[PDB]
Amino acid sequence: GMTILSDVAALGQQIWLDNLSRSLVQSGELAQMLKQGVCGVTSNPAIFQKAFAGDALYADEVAALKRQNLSPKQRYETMAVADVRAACDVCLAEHESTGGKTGFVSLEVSPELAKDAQGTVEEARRLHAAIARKNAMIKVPATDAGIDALETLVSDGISVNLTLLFSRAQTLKAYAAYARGIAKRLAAGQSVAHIQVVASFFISRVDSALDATLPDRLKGKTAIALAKAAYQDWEQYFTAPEFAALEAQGANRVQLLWASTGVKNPAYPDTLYVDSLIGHTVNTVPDATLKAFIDHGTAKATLTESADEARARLAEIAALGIDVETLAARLQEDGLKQFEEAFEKLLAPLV
Repeated sequence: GMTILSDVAALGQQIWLDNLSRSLVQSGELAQMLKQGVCGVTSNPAIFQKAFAGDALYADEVAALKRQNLSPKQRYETMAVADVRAACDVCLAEHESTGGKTGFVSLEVSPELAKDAQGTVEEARRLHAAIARKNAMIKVPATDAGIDALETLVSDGISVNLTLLFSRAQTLKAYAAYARGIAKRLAAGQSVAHIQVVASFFISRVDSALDATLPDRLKGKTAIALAKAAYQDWEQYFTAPEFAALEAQGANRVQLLWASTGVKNPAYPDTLYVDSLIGHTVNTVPDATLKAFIDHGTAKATLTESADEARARLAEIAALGIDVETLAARLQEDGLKQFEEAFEKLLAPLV
């Protein structure tokens, strides 16, 4: 039942909605979710492509924007920034209630910038200013250029959702970049207590890539094992003396955020990823997964259970010749291609 969302919050995990649309906000639905256990919102170019194609409330906005001398990208951005502003306004009471720890809405930069650190910084600063809300996160792919950009954006005081993580090594690089940006602010006498960063680590796409060729005892296990090991890495990094010296001065830890948590194989229960990954974390879920979890999910502190088994599974994955770092790079590049495809699909009707 609905109170499962509050049970998960008491275990220290925020549940966010991995969807956004003009009608979700205008209907009052988002505001009602925010009073009842949903604590934030994520978007991406695929989410916007589907919303723009299906939500009747965009039609008048598109017609208005087609009367102006605007590029397709600026028409899209005007639409998306408006949705994000409106959602931020709905989420603001929640965000302020926790001292700025919850109640975020994320907007992703253009996929074409993913390997361009400077261009990413420029666009992220611009979108942060355009939204003009303290509870907006700019969503940046965790390429090497994205991690360069993360350090700069943190040093500029901007909250960031670093996305398309599939690698424990790349996640640790992101933490180090974050810490460098925080240290820069502290050395400049600037505030850090408002800066929030999440590391969005993708789940289902790992199992989708591997399961058809894995031995039986590993099918449907790899993504969860990677996430469990990533969380162990997180505990170790953020409790170490180096980060503790920053946290003592007001820095916030990065938090892991489980994304791609809709189940994609009907051989697995639809609540598998949400149920299995609860532990200072976030899980962003599509509508149908939120539905399923409310109906028949389980709230238990599962993320840290049986870490020994997670390690043994990852050792067997390596024994089989699956290099999870090679896999992560491929999945990140595939995800960027796919987001670019979705973005080009959404731009075409805006010409």
